[PDB]
Amino acid sequence: NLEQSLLVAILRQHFVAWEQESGTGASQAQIAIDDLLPQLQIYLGDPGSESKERTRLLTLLDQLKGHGLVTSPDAHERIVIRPIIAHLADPINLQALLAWLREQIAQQT
Amino acid sequence: DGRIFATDALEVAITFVESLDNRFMTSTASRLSTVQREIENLETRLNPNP
Amino acid sequence: DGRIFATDALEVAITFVESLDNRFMTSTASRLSTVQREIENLETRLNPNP
Repeated sequence: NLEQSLLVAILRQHFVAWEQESGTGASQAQIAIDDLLPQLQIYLGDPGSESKERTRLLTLLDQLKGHGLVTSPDAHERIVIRPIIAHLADPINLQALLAWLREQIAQQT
Repeated sequence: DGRIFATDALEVAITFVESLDNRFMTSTASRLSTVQREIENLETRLNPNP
Repeated sequence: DGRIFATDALEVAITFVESLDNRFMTSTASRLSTVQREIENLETRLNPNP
């Protein structure tokens, strides 16, 4: 779903940045959970309760791990974006979803 | 961080109802003395003539 | 006397809504220097030691 898709887009951007950093390196394309809060905050809003937004973000991350795109949060509040992400946010799929999103934006009228 | 805080909006809201009732109002005589001193200082400052 | 006036209650009421919106806030930069000078004066006054 499209909230999961927004989070997927953020994770894909982080994944490609990490890939640039390390070529392909190891499978450890890691990110700290606290960094997702500033980003996703802009979109889903700001209910003003850090705990509430953290719960929402962790629910989204858990649902994504249900699809296997991110390891569950660990003791260090860090996760490894599973390499599978590259083939779900494949630029072709990205263009398809982007065209559909432009369609919906037009429908927003 | 688990610590709740009172938004500035609620601060203004509470500051309103506080001033309402028969109270220790905002001002005192020291208010008038303070404004006297403040006018003195501000005039002596703004005055460009040496 | 035929001249109407705004009760102090309405004065408080209007003073409330005025401070609400994005505004020139009740405080200003010089407020802190004002309180600094006032604390200096009051401390020098209360001090009973000659």
